[PDB]
Amino acid sequence: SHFNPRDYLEKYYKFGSRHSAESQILKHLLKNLFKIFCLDGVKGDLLIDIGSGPTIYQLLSACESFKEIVVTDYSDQNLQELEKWLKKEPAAFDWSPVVTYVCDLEGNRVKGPEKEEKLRQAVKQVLKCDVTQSQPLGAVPLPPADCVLSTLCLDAACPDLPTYCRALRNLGSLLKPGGFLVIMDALKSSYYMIGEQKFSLPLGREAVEAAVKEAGYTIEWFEVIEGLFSLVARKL
Amino acid sequence: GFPYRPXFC
Repeated sequence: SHFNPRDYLEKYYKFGSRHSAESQILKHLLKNLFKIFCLDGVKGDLLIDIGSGPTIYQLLSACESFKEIVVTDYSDQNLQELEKWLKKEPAAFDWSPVVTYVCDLEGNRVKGPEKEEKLRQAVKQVLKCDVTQSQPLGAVPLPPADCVLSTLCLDAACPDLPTYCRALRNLGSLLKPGGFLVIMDALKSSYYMIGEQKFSLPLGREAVEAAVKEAGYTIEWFEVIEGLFSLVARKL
Repeated sequence: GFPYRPXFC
């Protein structure tokens, strides 16, 4: 989107207007990310974030419940933009607007610099992921994880329903039996849609649930938040 | 794309 990864961040994540469609949607996603990691007791040692692109907003609550976080992406350019911020380089994107937004949502217990630092301490590995592969992280060896988080990635990463099912199973390979799978994505309606989609309103919920059951997980919680949804599942 | 990230957006 926009011209490149950075431009994309500049266009959508500066939080310049609380009423913009983008700020609205971040507010909804972060609200939910907060319930999942901070209210619903999703907790553990190691979390893998799959398809984290150049953004860190999806990890801000998560870094309170997880000793360590591994961020991954299909695109090496997203990863560089990310590292730029992680390593505190001079022309890193300013995350303060979203950071302090989350701080506020968490009850203004910490200010921005403490939340940023907490995230940096938790993130040590930055890795290529490909959801399509048997080994999502190829040759990288990782201890089994307590959580796999994938926000707005695996619906767009998988053209096929079969691939989507395969992907879930491939993601499963990273997880301790009993560990968490946290999916956020859209179920887009048929309106103004060009071409074809792998899921349907209220019915499509039941088909993504079926895909994840079939992939070797149980459904813990599914929440409607375009049809924006959460799905917490546990590996079998 | 927003809320899809590059290069999916």
